[PDB]
Amino acid sequence: GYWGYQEFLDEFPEQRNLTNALSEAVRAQPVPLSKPTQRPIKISVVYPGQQVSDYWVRNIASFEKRLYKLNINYQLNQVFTRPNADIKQQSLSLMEALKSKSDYLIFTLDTTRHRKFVEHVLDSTNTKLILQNITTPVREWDKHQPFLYVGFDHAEGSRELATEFGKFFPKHTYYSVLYFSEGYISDVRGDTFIHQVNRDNNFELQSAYYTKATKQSGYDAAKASLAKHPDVDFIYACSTDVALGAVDALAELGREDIMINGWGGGSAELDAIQKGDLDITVMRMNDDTGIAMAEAIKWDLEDKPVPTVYSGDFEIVTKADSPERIEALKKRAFRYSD
Ligand SMILES: C[C@]12OC[C@H](O)[C@@]1(O)O[B-](O)(O)O2
Ligand SMILES: [Ca+2]
Repeated sequence: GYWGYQEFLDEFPEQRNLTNALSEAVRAQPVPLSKPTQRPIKISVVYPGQQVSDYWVRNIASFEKRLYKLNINYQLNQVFTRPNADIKQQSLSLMEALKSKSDYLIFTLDTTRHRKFVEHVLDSTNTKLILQNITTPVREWDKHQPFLYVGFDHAEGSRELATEFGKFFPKHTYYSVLYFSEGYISDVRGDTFIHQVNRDNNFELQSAYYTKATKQSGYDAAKASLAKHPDVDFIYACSTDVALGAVDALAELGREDIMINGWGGGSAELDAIQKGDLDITVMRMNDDTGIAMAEAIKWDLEDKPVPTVYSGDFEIVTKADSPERIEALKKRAFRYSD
């Protein structure tokens, strides 16, 4: 149903050129809008940003700062909901975004819920769509893909974590998984990890629980999983809030021996890493996606071609890392968001 990130870029060489060009623009110093818009642009954001994870909040912060440094006049309406919830608000806010004739509508997709909405925008409106936290183009939309898919590739991050656990434990190691809520994130972060680990190290999956994408749910799921399968050496978590909940569970059960990962490397995760509560995590160079979105909008306003997809990079972080390594990474990742 989805194109792999590299698979997409290899299939369409011109897309790889565009993506590489955006990547270079993101790292290079700000080159302000060459053509001033006579109307400030209207931007609407609908993000499942109400979480312990600071990804969404930092994304808007870095995004707005880059828009500022690029001299782009804009009006931004923001709506933050909780993941796996607030279905009504999400629906009402998305419709309101189109009603207000926004120039750019930014949101995410984890379920099939808003696909028809996307199709409507693409076929009958002038509103451009930016889909955050997804870097795998939807095949059914090959004839007309959204303006931009942006994020930190889930498959890559999960492969990096899988490689690490593969080196930390011997063949046939017992483990359990804590998924996100049912959907895309669980599929691309969870099943990717399970597949590689089982295929390359013959690890033995003991259980895999779907969650409600919250810390409380991660805690509840970890306890349930360990009650039925205490003989595991590690637990792979598919998201920040869930992993932090699992941490609390391990502490309560006195099972600090069990390794647990974070997924994303935001401030709460890094604090847990330095505390030793989280053993490892794949840290994304966070602000790069917010910056990429501002650059993409800039190119659009300059009538330049914009890549269909853009994925930022990751850095593996462990509790054994020195404070200098952590500080150096924060300097890179939160250069704009602070
Ligand atoms: C961005 C994000 O994807 C799922 C969820 O929304 C999240 O915030 O949790 B995460 O930090 O693990 O990454
Ligand atoms: Ca269509």
